[PDB]
Amino acid sequence: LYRPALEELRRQIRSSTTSMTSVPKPLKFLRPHYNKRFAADIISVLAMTMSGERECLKYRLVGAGEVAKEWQELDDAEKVQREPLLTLVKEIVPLLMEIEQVDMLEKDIDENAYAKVCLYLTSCVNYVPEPENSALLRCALGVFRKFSRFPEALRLALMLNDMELVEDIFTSCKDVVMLGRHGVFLELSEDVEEYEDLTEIMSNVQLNSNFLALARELDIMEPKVPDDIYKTHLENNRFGGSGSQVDSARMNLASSFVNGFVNQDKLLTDDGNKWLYKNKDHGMLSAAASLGMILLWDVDGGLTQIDKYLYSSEDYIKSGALLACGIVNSGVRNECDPALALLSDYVLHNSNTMRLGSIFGLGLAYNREDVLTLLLPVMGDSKSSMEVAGVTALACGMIAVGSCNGDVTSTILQTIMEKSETELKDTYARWLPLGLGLNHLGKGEAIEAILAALEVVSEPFRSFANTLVDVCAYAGSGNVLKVQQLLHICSEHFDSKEKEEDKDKKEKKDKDKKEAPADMGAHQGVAVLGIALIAMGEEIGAEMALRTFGHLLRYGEPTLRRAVPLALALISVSHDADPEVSYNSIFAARLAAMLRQLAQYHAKKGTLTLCPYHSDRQLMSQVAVAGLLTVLVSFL
Amino acid sequence: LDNQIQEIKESVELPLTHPEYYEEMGIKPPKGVILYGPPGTGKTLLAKAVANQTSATFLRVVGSELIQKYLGDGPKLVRELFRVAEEHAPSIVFIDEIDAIGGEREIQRTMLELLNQLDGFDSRGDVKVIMATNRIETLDPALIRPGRIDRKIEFPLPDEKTKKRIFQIHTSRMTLADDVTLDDLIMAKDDLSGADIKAICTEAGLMALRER
Repeated sequence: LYRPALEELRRQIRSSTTSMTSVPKPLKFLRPHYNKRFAADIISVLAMTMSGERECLKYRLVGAGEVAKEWQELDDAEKVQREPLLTLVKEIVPLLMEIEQVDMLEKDIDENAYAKVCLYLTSCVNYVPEPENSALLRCALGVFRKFSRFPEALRLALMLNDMELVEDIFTSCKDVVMLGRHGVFLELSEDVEEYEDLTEIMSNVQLNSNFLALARELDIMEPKVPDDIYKTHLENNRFGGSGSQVDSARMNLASSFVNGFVNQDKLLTDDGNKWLYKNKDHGMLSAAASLGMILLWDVDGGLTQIDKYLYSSEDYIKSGALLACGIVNSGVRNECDPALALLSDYVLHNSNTMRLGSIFGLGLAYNREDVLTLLLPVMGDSKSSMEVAGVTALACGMIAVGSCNGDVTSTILQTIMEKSETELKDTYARWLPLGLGLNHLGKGEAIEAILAALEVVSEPFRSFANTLVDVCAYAGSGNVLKVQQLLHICSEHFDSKEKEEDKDKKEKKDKDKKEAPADMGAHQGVAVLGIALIAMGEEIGAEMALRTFGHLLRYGEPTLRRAVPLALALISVSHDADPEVSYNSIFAARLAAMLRQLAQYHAKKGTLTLCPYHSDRQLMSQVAVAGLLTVLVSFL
Repeated sequence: LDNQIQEIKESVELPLTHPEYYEEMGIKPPKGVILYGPPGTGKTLLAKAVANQTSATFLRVVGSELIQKYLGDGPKLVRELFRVAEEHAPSIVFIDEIDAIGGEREIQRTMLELLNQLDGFDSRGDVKVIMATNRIETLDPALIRPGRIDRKIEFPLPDEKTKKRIFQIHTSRMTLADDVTLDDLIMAKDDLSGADIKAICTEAGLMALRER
């Protein structure tokens, strides 16, 4: 008669001593019926481990309604218990999580939001695979759409890259009237896609004229620049001494680094003349663009300061002047026509260098199709200069970063066919996969790594392109199979796919930096020591990172001794000048002096901060790259 | 106490408070003071150094064990603290528990080297050094004439009020019987910086925790 009582006793003893599968059977056959200590005993821990092992055995065995009813019963029971410490992470692996969160989130906001979204977002990007993080983003868009604290939903816009989220947060943030602060980090948080989609839907309505008035340009820098000049007061002894030990036509290049990247004071900017005349061609580009780097504000002043260098008697003064016009702004787009108009030399005239500075500057200013149709004769020209396809692939890539799961269109297919057209100047095969992987950015479920793994299987040039697509195609998730695959392929004889493919470590595990320090420095492949050396410089630089810079700082090759002050300056932007004095003790070549001054003045998942150095990983070449080394936009 | 803390505060914390009397009055005491007290160990001395930690960079160095724990390193760590103190000119250097004199022949040459480096024969006023010990009689007079030229203060017997308040706070949640008095405890102990009565309250609270 009362056989559910015998089933309750049987599951009570089998659950009492030990079992793995026989425990939940009397409950799924029992249909349980009929704040206390007994209820916490048989419900809390016995139903927590019981329903947990039932959801695990049924979740891993088959893939019904009984597990849904029991799972919702445990959900409500643990909502009565009000201790969501282990219950949430236990009920994660059994959408069910959608109705779980929208069913649980009624009164408590900061507990489930801060705690659950904190440890479950960090553990969701660390351990949980990707297809569940989309449910985290949509259901978090729901429960955070019904709740306050919009900037966390703006983080959901950083991870979602959706066009409706910015509209709902602009009408909900428009109703709830800081302002300039959320506009500044609003533009900082948004990528290349949703600000042009934002500028087209807000080109339609704009709802106050203040959405393109405020959030299109001039207002991520209108609060900063005057306040940065007001609240800060820099001394002149750095320009005097550190601005006086420059010589040998290379520390003067480091002085164009100074001029460009120290702009409160504008004394070194207007310290007489002949400073650009005594410099070299690539230093004429660096100094012509330096006055563009000193003018990240004052749009009206940029035209009247760079106008002297426009259409001058020298080719590099006007080409670097148009590069300056591209660096000074990113939403004016009024300097295009005088440089973008002609574009026609077809062999080697000025408009090719003006194509460097103007296509690269416009790439910094920018799915734009007209500029790409103008870029068709650019890649079709195939100039012997490397930076043509360099700033072309990087420009169209920065135009294509953050797209809807990427694309395999005839643009990158065209640059792949024309890439494999001629196998000369392998630097093309080194920087073209940069822009290729830039177009691969933004993917969530793209098969472009297998499409490329089928289409570019060839000599290690386009196989190096293939492993570059492998680098940009693994931004980061729970895919430890690529970590053991990383360890397996790490011992390849080819000494460049180790550099890039192993260099992806700083991008893959960029968040969980606890596992980033490894034994890569203890090997004999000094290039791997360079890999860890570059991978260190992405944090505040704790005593462990500087401890790695203690051993990495002392080396004999000019490539590593030159490469250590770069990441040493990126990792630290009063322990700054002490490693510099250590460099003065190591040296006292020219590259290490120019680069150590570059650190002296460099001291004082956004693609804009990830692209310029990953493209900068090919500095070990001629000074031709140094014309692009000074115009890096990743430096805040 | 503010009296003996304002002079060391303006002494070593000088270039961050009221910058119209260091160069306008023409004082320049770039030598600091030397602290000493029979309890020492940094209880009231650290209570005098806590005011520098308000708005400034602080450096805490207690004891001379890190110099006498190597074969032949010597004053190299002191030179590292002096070069990081040179690069940290707007900071406060606090040296406590100077009991190196109280093998042994190297202590006199690393202490004389500490005197030569602390004087700054080829350096101007850039950083201030604070000296602290338990007994002033064990220290040789070599560290007195070149070292102390500005001001020295004597510290009286320990204060049973502060130690009794610390023991009362640490024994507030604890369970003590009626036969456990405080005067014999605060009287039997001597030369403790407060972390030692905190240590006997940690091993006494854990020892009482062993019985649940």
